[PDB]
Amino acid sequence: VRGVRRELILGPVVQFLGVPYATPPLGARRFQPPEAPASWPGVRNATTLPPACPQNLHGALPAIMLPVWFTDNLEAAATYVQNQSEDCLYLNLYVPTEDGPSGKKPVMLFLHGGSYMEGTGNMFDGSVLAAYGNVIVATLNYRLGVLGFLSTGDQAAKGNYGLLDQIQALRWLSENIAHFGGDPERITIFGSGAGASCVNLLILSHHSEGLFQKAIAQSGTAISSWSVNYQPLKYTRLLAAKVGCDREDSTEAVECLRRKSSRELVDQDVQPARYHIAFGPVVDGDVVPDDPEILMQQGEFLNYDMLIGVNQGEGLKFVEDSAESEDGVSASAFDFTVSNFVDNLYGYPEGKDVLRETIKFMYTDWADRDNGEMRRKTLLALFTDHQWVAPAVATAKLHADYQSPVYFYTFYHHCQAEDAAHGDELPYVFGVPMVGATDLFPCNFSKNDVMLSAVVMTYWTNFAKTGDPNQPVPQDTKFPNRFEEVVWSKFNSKEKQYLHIGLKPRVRDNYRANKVAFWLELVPHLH
Amino acid sequence: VRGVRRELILGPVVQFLGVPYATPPLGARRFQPPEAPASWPGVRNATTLPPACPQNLHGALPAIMLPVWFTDNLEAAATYVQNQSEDCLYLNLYVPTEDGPSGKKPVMLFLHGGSYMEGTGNMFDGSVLAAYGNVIVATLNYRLGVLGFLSTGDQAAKGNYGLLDQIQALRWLSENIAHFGGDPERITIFGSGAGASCVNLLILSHHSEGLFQKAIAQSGTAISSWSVNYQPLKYTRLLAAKVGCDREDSTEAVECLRRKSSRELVDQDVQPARYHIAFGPVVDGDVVPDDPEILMQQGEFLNYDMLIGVNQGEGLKFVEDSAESEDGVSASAFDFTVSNFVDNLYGYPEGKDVLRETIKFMYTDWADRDNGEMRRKTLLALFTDHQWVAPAVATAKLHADYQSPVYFYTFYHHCQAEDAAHGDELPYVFGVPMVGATDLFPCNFSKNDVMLSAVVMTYWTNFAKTGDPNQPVPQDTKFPNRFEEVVWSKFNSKEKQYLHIGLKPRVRDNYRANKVAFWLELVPHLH
Amino acid sequence: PAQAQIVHAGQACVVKEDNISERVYTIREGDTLMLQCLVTGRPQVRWTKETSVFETLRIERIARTQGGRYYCKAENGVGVPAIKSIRVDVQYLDEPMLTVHQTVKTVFLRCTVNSNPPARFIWKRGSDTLSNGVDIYEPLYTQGETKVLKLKNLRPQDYASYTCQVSVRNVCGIPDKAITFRLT
Amino acid sequence: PAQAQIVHAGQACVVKEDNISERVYTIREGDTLMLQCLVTGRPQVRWTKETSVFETLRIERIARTQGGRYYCKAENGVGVPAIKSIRVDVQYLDEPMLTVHQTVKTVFLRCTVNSNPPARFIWKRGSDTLSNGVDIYEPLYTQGETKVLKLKNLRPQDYASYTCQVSVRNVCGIPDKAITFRLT
Repeated sequence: VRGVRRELILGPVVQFLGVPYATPPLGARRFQPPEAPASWPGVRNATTLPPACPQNLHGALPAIMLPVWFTDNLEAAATYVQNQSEDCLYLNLYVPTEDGPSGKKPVMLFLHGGSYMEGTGNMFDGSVLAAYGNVIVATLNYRLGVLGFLSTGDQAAKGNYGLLDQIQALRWLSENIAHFGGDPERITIFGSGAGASCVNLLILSHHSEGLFQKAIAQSGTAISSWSVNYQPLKYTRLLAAKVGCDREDSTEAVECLRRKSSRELVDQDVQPARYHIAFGPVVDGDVVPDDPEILMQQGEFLNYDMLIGVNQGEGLKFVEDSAESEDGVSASAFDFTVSNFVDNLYGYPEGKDVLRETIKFMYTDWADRDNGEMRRKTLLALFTDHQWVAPAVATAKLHADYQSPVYFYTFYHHCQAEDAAHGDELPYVFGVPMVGATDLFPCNFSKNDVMLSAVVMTYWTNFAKTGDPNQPVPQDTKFPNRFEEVVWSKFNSKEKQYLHIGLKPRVRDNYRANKVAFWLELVPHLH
Repeated sequence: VRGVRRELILGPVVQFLGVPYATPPLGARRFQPPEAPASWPGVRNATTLPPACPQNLHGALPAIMLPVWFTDNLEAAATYVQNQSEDCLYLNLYVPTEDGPSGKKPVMLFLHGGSYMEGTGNMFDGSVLAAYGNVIVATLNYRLGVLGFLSTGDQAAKGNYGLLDQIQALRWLSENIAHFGGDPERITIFGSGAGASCVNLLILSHHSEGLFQKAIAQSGTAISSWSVNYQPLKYTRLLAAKVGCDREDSTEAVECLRRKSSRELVDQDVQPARYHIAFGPVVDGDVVPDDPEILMQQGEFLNYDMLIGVNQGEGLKFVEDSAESEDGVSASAFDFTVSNFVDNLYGYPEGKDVLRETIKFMYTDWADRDNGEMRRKTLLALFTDHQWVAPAVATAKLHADYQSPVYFYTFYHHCQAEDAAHGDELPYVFGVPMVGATDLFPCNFSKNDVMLSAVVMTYWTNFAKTGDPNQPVPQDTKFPNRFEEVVWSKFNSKEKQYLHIGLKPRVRDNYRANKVAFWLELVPHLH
Repeated sequence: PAQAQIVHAGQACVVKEDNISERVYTIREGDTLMLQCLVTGRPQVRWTKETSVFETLRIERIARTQGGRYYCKAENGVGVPAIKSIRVDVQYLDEPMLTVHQTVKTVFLRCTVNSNPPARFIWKRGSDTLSNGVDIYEPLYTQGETKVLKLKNLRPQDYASYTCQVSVRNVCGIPDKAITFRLT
Repeated sequence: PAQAQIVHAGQACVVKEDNISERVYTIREGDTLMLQCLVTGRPQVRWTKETSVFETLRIERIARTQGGRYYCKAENGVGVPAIKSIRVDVQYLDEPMLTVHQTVKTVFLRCTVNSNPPARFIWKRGSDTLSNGVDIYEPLYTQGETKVLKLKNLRPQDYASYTCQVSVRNVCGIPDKAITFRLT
């Protein structure tokens, strides 16, 4: 098959928009594993954007857990997902002519979105990256929301469909990609928010055997509160209830849902618990053999070259609760929001009272007891720490305790339209400073902001090529270069050596370890 | 009366060695408040050192809580206390001819020792200070050990005798000191270790009404574990038991003890509890109206110009437990010594388990989990924090919440023979760097070490004169001057502004507040 | 000797003390105080916490800010002036105050009151409440001290009206006050 | 379809599983393992955690370090290769180890042991001990995990000899071991 060509300093690139990786889940192929692609009779029109999977933007919207650009520029994010259909199992590719400023080039597949219910790979134009990196960038669509992960916990509706869509799409590359100047033995998955979570889940599976070698979890992982749903029935019941499908039997209630139109099914509204998710991956016993954390602990996976990191103040949204106030963030509201923190997370709650006040303590800066800002600040941190930072470390810790080589980072950069927040790392990874402000990235891209985009891409790309970011292409940005005299040491369990991304780059040791430990070592051992 | 004259750079000085302030507690004046001085019939031979009060050095020795010089140079500390007698209620004075390198000069009275059971004012030759400061320095002896504070908690043996000896000695100055070129309205008590504790206890009393205005608590205070004994009977019983005096009645058992010889009584050996004391001041309901902490909270005192401070790593001794080991301080011995920390202090111990592991947590540096040194270090801190640092702050906090003006410090300097430890501030306060190494201060006194002595004395003395240390004599040491550019801001409850003593002097805010709070705010509220 | 020994007057309530004399002199806010300090010698009596030379101390309409420790320093200089001292634990219970807050469905009710002694907080809904899926607690920043009633998830019928019954255990003749708030 | 489905052999002990096939394959250290992986199609069986092309996996004298998750990837390429996978929870209980320490009068007895599953610690003195003025606990640095018996103050007759009975609840035929230490 063949498609179309584009260009902007750099070496030009070919796109492949609307290539399928499996027969679309339409009839009673819905809530069924994807079977492989229906056979292509003619030169397929691989020329324009494939439509999006079933999602609703207009209400049911996990604010806190979504990237910033998403929920700052919804009107702009809407434009991509407007052409919806159930037939959405199509990936895209971006492959270049020449090396940017035919031996088999590596493959960087993008998992995406932010919640399990929101996004498409189309939003991410991974074209610049391909050109500048000289590798094959793949952006897909997996099944979302209900269609992705509805489950009974029975043979009737096993769930984890969305992953299996990612797995198949990956299997497409493995078998095919070779015929785009691609390499089947240096395939590299990379994610953000939920994608990250997904990245980490595929790793632990068996079903991703000969499909990839390298993995990049940009801000997020599989052991967090909202990466994995450990109560599938309860929420499917509430869904089945709002469409009159909740029968006492399992198998019959599943076969009911088939017949309700896809349009009607997803845009339904079920809220989950606080800091949880209702529709998402589950411990099935096939693509997720056991509880992710337990799998990670016992070493029930194989050695994928990992690259995890995390941003300064991820869940900025968490403190968008009383952001516009600026007497600060209220004294006694601090207590409150923490009380709900402990309850919907650890709230078992026989000995909770301690847990609340002792976790309050660690984050209240006792220098200035009275300043609201230097609670707000800290509350951001609190949430940040628990819902990304710590988990991420502990995953690394395990994956390097079993000797997968693995490198760690921290990201420290906004670019202002309106604290480095969750998501803000993306445009730099996808090179969007090099093209100019797109609709969902409005920023004054500084001379510096570019340098940063180059350096991240150079690192990230190299990593796909070798499993060593700082090797292959060495650090340069003279086309000073502030990343020249710095080597990204390998992470390990002992000296938790990581790379500080930013204008001031360097290696440091034990990110935030003090707080890390509080959450990893003391707190769960209270009860 | 009249006495003797001395000189060594500086302006010469007269000493008054062996002046009594009360009739000595001998017969049934033992365990009785001091009555005033027996009337002096001739020109009293105020010429040589008055003997020491009943103490035993050779066994019963609260190591941890004593100054370093004391327990490093016992052979040298022995020499002063060898001439013992029960008749020991004699003070000394040191008054100068001329101002060192005719208005009524102020009075600095020294309380002393280290435990309630060990020391004499004789050990402290407060002669340099007097000359360089141009004020009257008084060093006394109060009743020690059993003789100082034995109690039943009855009218039979009220206790707090040692304090009443200090109170009377103070009352001597009030009435008399005027006739040495002294000033009765600028009298200034100052202490160290226990003396400190005593300083703070007199403050809270009524019996120190028109006697002094200014108070200096060098490293220690009244609310600590070992400043105040809240179980007087139990230990007096054990004493009465080892001399066959423990009768079921109170009054008869007291009148027994009278007849046993003083020599025999003190050198008896009773160990108290861990981090407690058996013989010390008690809540009588006269000179200690109520529990010191409760008194301090409710504002049941009057506004004395305070000057409290504290040294970097006070209870170094605490980690002299397995000091000579240097694989560090043992991993699991850290647990152990903490377990005994929580038990003999907070060990109530219905929900102790938490308290142990959560206080372990705050002090284990998670940067290097495995290094023994960076536990040892911390264990020193732990103990340091709890048994001086925090208490000291909270006392200040209260005394400035009720608007006594008050200034705070931290001391940061050894001078090595064999971390600034408890006591090491003294020789600098008493000017011993200016004379050269005495027997109980062996150090290579550096050019710098002198500068420091000058500056502390200049501060301390000024403070007696005004109730403002940095005012009267301004900071100079050119006979550059590193303390020139620096003003000792007043302490308050809000921005806990304090003076960092040392080679690098300055003002900082909220000493160690993070840990301060843990001990002051969270921990007692666990149970 | 030159002695002194205190006895109460004015308006005490349910008296308790120790081995020497009255440790405590409890009094209500709005009442009158009278503390008579005896002598043997004759001496000159001295109340203080500029030394008032009244034998008997007296304050009309005693306020919270007048409470504290006062001593009696009677003296003719026959030995040491005797000094007996006493606690003035002024007592009260204000109008208690009640704020709130809301989200998915959790509702908090914060209840402060300034009191002396420290008040005891009781929560109602027709009859009094304590632990099913419903929590009460004290915090660290006890500006009252305060008490908080949290409703975890609004179940159909915990939508009724609540009361924050504060009490000082009726001590020194002081009534229990309370406060109500409704819910929808 | 090209299928697979695992059944145990070798030396299992007290069997339990879930909706798909055997979740757990418990085995003792020193025994022999045998896991037979069935087929429908024929396909070619594949054990892995170099891909071993044995139908039946087998390990003589199984060690602690050989435990983990193994899968069976049987395939003739008739649709997706079926992949059924299984837990190898190797079990043991070592010789337990016992140190001590002393001061005024507190005595600690520290008791470690490496086990799988996590062992249960019991403390004796002729008959078994649990909370008067005597404490037991687990710590943070659980390198075993470990258990500690603290004697608060040596009273005349808690000077006898103690035992640290460790147990794995007798699971998979594994005896309880223990350890003794004396006192004077």
